[PDB]
Amino acid sequence: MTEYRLVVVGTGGVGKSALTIQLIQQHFVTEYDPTIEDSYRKHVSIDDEACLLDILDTAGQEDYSAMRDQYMRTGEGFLCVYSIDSQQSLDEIHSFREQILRVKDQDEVPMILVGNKCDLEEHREVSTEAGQAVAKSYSIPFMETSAKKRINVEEAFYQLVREIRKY
Ligand SMILES: Nc1nc2c(ncn2[C@@H]2O[C@H](COP(=O)(O)OP(=O)(O)NP(=O)(O)O)[C@@H](O)[C@H]2O)c(=O)[nH]1
Ligand SMILES: [Mg+2]
Ligand code: NA
Repeated sequence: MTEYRLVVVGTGGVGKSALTIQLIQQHFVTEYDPTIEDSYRKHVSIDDEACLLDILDTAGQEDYSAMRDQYMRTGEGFLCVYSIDSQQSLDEIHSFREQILRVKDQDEVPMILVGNKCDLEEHREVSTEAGQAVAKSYSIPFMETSAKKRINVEEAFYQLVREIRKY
């Protein structure tokens, strides 16, 4: 069957790991256990095609940027995650994209922009519009997600597989 290697990137604390564990294990990680690097494997069916997903969960903290560089290099597509309560997490997305394109040595790489923590409406400071504006500037799909409420979790990983399929 077809294997897809998906990498989750974005700054520290935005919910990378929680989104991964929702996808893999259908439960919400309430603790913040910061990642250096973890990987997971799941067999799924996407558009009635047999798939194997390899998910690389990477460190968002800046002190680990070089380890992240190395682990990213086997990725085929990327989830670029910010959180809607943090404009700084969105502003850092530009640098994550840049790092992705440099490590893959390509002008375009399958990737989707993910504004996580959308259940935190009381804390929102990035509008859906503002997220959609960043994705539009890079010609990539956009989705708001919630690891806590299970909103668009499967959707975001599966759409990334569809981005990889057309690459
Ligand atoms: N309210 C809410 N909290 C979330 C959501 N996703 C993750 N969190 C919370 O945010 C914290 C950080 O989550 P985590 O997935 O560890 O962040 P990360 O992006 O992997 N951090 P790192 O880059 O350091 O490994 C955790 O307490 C977690 O419960 C969400 O969708 N909504
Ligand atoms: Mg993590
Ligand atoms: Na730990």
